[PDB]
Amino acid sequence: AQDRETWGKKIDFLLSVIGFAVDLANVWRFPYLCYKNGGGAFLVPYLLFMVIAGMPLFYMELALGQFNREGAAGVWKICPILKGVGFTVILISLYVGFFYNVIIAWALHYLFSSFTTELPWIHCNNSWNSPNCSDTTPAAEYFERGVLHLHQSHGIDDLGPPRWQLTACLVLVIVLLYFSLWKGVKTSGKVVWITATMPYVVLTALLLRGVTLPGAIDGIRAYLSVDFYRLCEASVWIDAATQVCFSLGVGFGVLIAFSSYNKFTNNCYRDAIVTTSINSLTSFSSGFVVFSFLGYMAQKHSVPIGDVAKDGPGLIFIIYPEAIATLPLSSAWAVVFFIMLLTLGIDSAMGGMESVITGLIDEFQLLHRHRELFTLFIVLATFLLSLFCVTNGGIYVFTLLDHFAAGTSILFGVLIEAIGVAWFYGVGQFSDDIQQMTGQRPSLYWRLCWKLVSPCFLLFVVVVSIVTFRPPHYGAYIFPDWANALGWVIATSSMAMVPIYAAYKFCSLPGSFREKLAYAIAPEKDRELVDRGEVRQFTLRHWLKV
Ligand SMILES: CC(C)CCC[C@@H](C)[C@H]1CC[C@H]2[C@@H]3CC=C4C[C@@H](OC(=O)CCC(=O)O)CC[C@]4(C)[C@H]3CC[C@]12C
Ligand SMILES: CC(C)CCC[C@@H](C)[C@H]1CC[C@H]2[C@@H]3CC=C4C[C@@H](O)CC[C@]4(C)[C@H]3CC[C@]12C
Ligand SMILES: CC(C)CCC[C@@H](C)[C@H]1CC[C@H]2[C@@H]3CC=C4C[C@@H](O)CC[C@]4(C)[C@H]3CC[C@]12C
Ligand SMILES: CC(C)CCC[C@@H](C)[C@H]1CC[C@H]2[C@@H]3CC=C4C[C@@H](O)CC[C@]4(C)[C@H]3CC[C@]12C
Ligand SMILES: COC(=O)[C@H]1[C@@H](OC(=O)c2ccccc2)C[C@@H]2CC[C@H]1N2C
Ligand SMILES: [Cl-]
Ligand code: NA
Repeated sequence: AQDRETWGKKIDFLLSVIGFAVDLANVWRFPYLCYKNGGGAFLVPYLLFMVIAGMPLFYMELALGQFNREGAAGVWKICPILKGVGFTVILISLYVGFFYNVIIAWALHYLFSSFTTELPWIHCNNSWNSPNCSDTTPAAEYFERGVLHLHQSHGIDDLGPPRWQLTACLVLVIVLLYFSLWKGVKTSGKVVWITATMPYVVLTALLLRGVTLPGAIDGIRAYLSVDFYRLCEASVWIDAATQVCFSLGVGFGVLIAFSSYNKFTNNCYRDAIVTTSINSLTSFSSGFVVFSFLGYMAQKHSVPIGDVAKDGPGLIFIIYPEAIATLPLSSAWAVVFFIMLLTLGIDSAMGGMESVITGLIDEFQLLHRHRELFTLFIVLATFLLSLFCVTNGGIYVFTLLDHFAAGTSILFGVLIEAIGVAWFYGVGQFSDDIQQMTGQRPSLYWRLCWKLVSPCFLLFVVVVSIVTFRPPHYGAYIFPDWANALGWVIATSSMAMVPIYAAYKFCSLPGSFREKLAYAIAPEKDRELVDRGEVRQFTLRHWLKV
């Protein structure tokens, strides 16, 4: 049995986790959400849900991965019946790889288009521009008709052939991903030294550029404006809970995979605290750049900052490029901005594909000795299934996947994972494992958060996400009913692995229905006890313990 590889340095693991957590959305979505829900007031619920349910779940995932020394699927030897959860998260990661890499392809396309003295999104005396342009705006028109070519597609049912420019950019992104992941963590941990730190350098450059622009200080003030009376709204609290759930990186199996390569005696508690703090602070600080630029644009157009900020995939390819085109040395700033976008997306894509590859390789030993070939297969499958999003109507497929690929699926996966780790396995045994690893047993606060607060919070978020579901849309396009049905099928194909694997495991285990249950819910480490008839999970005391 080949010894499992470990991170060459700890800075490798920390930067991998930070690069995965810090992505395009986290840098450009969170501050906009904060502004839209009371600005600084939105930090009250967010932090709260970070203290009681976010940090505990991050810590749980890291500790579980580190102790069990396996990926998302192999980690579930603590409760075999729930092992499908692993596959669920893996599937989600795989699904997110079929559309997320197209964002990096768009960023690469804009980067190659930025090496010119005349940026192609400053005016609309171009072949791709409709007569209606009047400074839809030139930047939005360029994005939609010169890069995506949406005007040539009538909807998700009229995708058309893949675009060769976008296909070439996707090929470049895919090659980068493969050569970043083919050798394991020994190369990924060194690639994150560049892809996880360049975004901060470019963000500092853009922050120093923006604050000096006219009208940027007004945008910053609007960002930091505190409206506590907005906290009486349930929408603010629901948005905070949803943002905490979807901004941490839990539910994809990536934290488990990353921590599975950590030394057993590593301190996952400090790692969780540090990484969560860095991710949250990065998301908060990116708001200063976002809203300096938004306030500058608002002053230029003489409109409220709320009107400038659009919502959608092209929020980073329409508004910020438009602001950059108006700066001195606009070409250099555009190149820097799109390099930052590439480095923000590439590390997250690497983290997701690492989750997929680690989980599947750990599950099946046939792929253990061949990681290069399996990485090539996974990457080529991602590329081939990513070709639907680079078609003429590729924004519609991208929107469908972005809405349904990791929505309620992530929340359900994290909920079932928390239940399995805190109830089926027990917070007592999890705490004993953490004490064995780090030497310090989790305090009562962590145990209570894992056992009671986190499951209730995740169940509430799942329920509100299902109840307040709104079908996806792009611009004036209304997705057809069959498109919504296909999206729900995609969302449920991840989550159905839990019941499917539960049924398969229950039927596979030999014995009566009391032997099957005992061997399915009891940890594999307790096998001897289960043989004598000493199942902890069969005692009410186990379930009521904290
Ligand atoms: C969005 C902007 C304002 C950035 C601020 C966010 C982070 C800096 C916050 C979000 C969640 C917070 C954490 C939530 C929970 C805890 C556990 C807490 O520990 C305890 O409650 C005691 C238990 C024990 O010591 O065993 C120590 C602070 C810490 C790490 C918090 C540190 C600060 C964090 C990372
Ligand atoms: C395992 C699977 C479900 C994960 C997601 C893969 C993606 C890339 C797949 C799954 C279902 C696919 C869609 C199935 C139906 C159609 C209608 C057809 O007229 C054009 C292609 C289009 C719009 C496909 C686009 C790509 C698609 C969204
Ligand atoms: C011009 C400046 C801002 C660019 C540099 C910013 C980058 C390199 C900085 C910003 C935040 C930093 C991280 C913050 C704290 C830690 C925890 C420590 O235990 C290991 C290093 C690590 C993980 C840092 C690595 C470098 C880092 C990612
Ligand atoms: C539409 C595409 C992208 C979906 C890919 C799904 C993944 C999870 C599938 C595709 C091929 C599969 C492998 C095919 C061959 C074997 C050998 C056999 O002993 C079962 C396990 C194993 C190793 C499978 C594991 C799961 C696997 C890697
Ligand atoms: C698309 O989903 C994401 O963007 C997630 C994540 O991305 C992926 O999980 C992923 C998976 C496969 C391919 C590409 C990206 C990065 C950060 C952390 C959680 C969230 N994001 C804030
Ligand atoms: Cl966040
Ligand atoms: Na990232």
